[PDB]
Amino acid sequence: HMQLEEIAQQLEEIAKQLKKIAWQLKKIAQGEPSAQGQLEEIAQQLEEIAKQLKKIAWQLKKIAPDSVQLEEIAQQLEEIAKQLKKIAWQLKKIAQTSGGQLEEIAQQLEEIAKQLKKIAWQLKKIA
Repeated sequence: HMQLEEIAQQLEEIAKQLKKIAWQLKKIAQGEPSAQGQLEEIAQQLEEIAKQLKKIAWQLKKIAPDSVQLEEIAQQLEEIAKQLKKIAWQLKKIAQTSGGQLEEIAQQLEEIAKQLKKIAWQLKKIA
């Protein structure tokens, strides 16, 4: 039950990161008339994702188990990583006035997607 505790802790940290990024995106949207709506939607999406990650972390904390549950979990993380990649790409397109910050945020999101995919894989290896 060691890395599962560790995995859940990493997931809690990532949820916090996603909340901070959602706030950042709202602030950017205040100063971008041409994409504000889109950015606000994305921030909402991110806040919802943070909630799901918190839920998942909770579940991991309890199971730390059954190869069944863990399998179902690492599946969800792969889907969330895909969603984050899509968000990173839309932020990339939006970036193309103050869009350097948007590029950096998308980069953070793609790295978070990578960390999530790796966590899914370490889960499946645990399973």
